[PDB]
Amino acid sequence: VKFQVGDLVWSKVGTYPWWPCMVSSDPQLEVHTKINTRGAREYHVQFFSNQPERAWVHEKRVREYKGHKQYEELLAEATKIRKPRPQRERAQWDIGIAHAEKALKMTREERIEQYTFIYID
Ligand SMILES: O=C(O)c1ccccc1/C=C/c1cccs1
Repeated sequence: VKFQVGDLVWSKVGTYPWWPCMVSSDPQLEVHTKINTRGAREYHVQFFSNQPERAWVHEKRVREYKGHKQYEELLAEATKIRKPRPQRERAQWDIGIAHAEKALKMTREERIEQYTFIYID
């Protein structure tokens, strides 16, 4: 268990680029971490994204969020060629990054209070 509730992380899911997140407890499972059906560790995260999104993410697809400029180092893990991404996706990623930068300046307690999602039945 490398991450705790309120920790800022980058998550790599589906076809999306490394995305700013906050580790949180799953509302149903009441844990922020678990071992999956394949025996691998996963963390529950909330994305700093337009549609309120949460996901169980494989530990290998999660990295500590040290700052927005860390993005180049994440790409370097795969390693002049650059991959494009839609402008609309970049715009939503920039808003999420802006939220993550504000969250990074807070204490873990402040961040949990400010950003944890409200779940409705
Ligand atoms: O909701 C928005 O306007 C928004 C739009 C694009 C990217 C990120 C966000 C915000 C995410 C937040 C998570 C927890 C508290 S705010």
